[PDB]
Amino acid sequence: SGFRKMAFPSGKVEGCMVQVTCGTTTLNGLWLDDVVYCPRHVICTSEDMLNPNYEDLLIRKSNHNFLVQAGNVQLRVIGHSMQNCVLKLKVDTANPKTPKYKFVRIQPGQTFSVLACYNGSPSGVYQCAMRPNFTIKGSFLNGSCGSVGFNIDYDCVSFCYMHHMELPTGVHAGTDLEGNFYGPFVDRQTAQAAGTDTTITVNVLAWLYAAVINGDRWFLNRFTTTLNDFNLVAMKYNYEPLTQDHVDILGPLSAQTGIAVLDMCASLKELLQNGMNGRTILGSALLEDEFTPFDVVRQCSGVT
Amino acid sequence: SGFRKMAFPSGKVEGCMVQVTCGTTTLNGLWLDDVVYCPRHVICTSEDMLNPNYEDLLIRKSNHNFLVQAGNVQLRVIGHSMQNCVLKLKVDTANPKTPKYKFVRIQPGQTFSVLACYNGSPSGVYQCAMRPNFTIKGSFLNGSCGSVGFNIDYDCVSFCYMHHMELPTGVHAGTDLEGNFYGPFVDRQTAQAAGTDTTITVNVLAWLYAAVINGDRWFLNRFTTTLNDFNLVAMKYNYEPLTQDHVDILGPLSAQTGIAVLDMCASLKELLQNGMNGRTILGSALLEDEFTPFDVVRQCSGVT
Ligand SMILES: *CC(=O)Nc1cccc(C(=O)N2CCSCC2)c1
Ligand SMILES: *CC(=O)Nc1cccc(C(=O)N2CCSCC2)c1
Repeated sequence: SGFRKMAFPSGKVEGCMVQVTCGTTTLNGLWLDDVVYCPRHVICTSEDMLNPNYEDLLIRKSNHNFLVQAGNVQLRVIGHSMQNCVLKLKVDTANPKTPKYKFVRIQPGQTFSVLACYNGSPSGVYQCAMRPNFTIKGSFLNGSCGSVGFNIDYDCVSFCYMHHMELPTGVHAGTDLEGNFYGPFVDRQTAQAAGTDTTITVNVLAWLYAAVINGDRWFLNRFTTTLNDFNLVAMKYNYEPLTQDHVDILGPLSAQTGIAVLDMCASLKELLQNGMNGRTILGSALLEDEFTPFDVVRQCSGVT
Repeated sequence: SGFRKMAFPSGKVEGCMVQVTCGTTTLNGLWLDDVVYCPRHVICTSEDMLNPNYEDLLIRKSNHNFLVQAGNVQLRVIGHSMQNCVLKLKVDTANPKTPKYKFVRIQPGQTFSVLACYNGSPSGVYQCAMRPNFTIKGSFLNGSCGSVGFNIDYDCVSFCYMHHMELPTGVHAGTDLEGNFYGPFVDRQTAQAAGTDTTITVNVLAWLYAAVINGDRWFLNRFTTTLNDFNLVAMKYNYEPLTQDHVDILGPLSAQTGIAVLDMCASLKELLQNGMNGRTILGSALLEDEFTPFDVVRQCSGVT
């Protein structure tokens, strides 16, 4: 029993983190096989970042200008290229700790673990969600970019995020490992405002199911609703619209608890309309939305 | 910027987890040097757990009755002993992945990372605190006991917790790695009620400092208080008494923010008396108490 905001064990990713230095800029890189992936803004001075021309800046850079250090050992860079907003540094040594891995581009509402790193050294691990506005709410100080987000399926690490920037509102933007930003953000020190940070409804419902499984039941009510009725209330409260696809995804939790998805929607509707009245659910005073239905099943069933 | 409930990177501990089987009971063990540590209730049937005599049960057990499996390779058990509520299984092979480590007995209010494991396989990592009632609020299913809690100082893992039991209220009890339970709990399936789960005041204040550092400032007020005045309010709200030792520990955060500890106490007092009025602090609707002052400095300064 109990339900925690749980990250994947980070060891497989720890074994991939390196330091990348270009001139006076140092950040983190991801070493998989004989390639090191890092944000392309490693080539920028803070001055460059106001309006960088990355292709032009890269012309001034040779293989020997990219210093890659794995622990306290230097890797030899034998090639470099820019793919979207990442650099790929070819090194002469395959990472001996390379796990089975994939690159995945996640959808908003999907959760992942971040291994926060500084100078290629792991500092901490925490669980994030891709927000509906394609930001994440992370914990990233100076030196953290190139820190990665990932999911693990048994022995395969799916990398989904590399950290690039902090918006002036202190929320975070980054890329997949093909170097494509999530959302409309660019690797430039300019005006970039996030859109509405809406609540991930399907995740809230998953977490209400988790609450019921773990004995938090006070919010279960006598009501049901319809997708369209629920969605009117969702709209009012800046919750994402619930689709039949979301209902289908919650089916296993519905089955386990015997609470129809639309009944849990009606419970959520009343919580939105009535508030918590100073009560808590799984130790939270707000409705948690950074657990996916898959997360709730995993943690409630004990997958490794 | 940003502030997250962050665990230590778990790789060093992942390399220590093994499966221990005695008859039909399987749980987790910690392999350091040539010793495997595990809960002594590995020798019990669920029936035994009603009123176990561990010394008597252990007489029926030989080295060859303890099956220890590290990945898919079996370790040879050449010795076993009971120390308090843990078994120490001597194996013929030193764990080649043994990190620098210590065993520490933590005090209530101290935080640590848990690597939740099943059959010696890591499932997840999360951050906990030793509650003032010597419970932890974990996420532990059947098969999770022998999962460990730890802090990391650079390259040294300090192990502070091994999971043993779930109280009927779904909170968790366990031992240090010398096998001594935190608090009054025993490894028996009997009536064990937890005491008052009081709020760790010094940790709340640390987290208010973290909030100010990260731009959440709405709760800063025009007031100050005294330790004795604050403590009257703390008592009313089931908060731990604040001592001058706690004030001294918050000095660096006081210095960084320029907010006197007693001024932040006065802010906390008003939050206790007035509530949040539907506002949030660092994405929480309640006052978070599972960050230590050391945690806030670490995460706000980016230690690896
Ligand atoms: C991605 C990231 O962290 N960018 C960055 C921005 C400014 C400065 C640096 C940098 O090189 N350092 C090393 C010295 S201490 C500050 C971080 C990186
Ligand atoms: C420490 C712990 O998890 N204890 C425990 C209690 C009951 C049963 C087991 C056990 O052996 N298994 C393996 C089969 S599936 C249930 C967990 C362990």
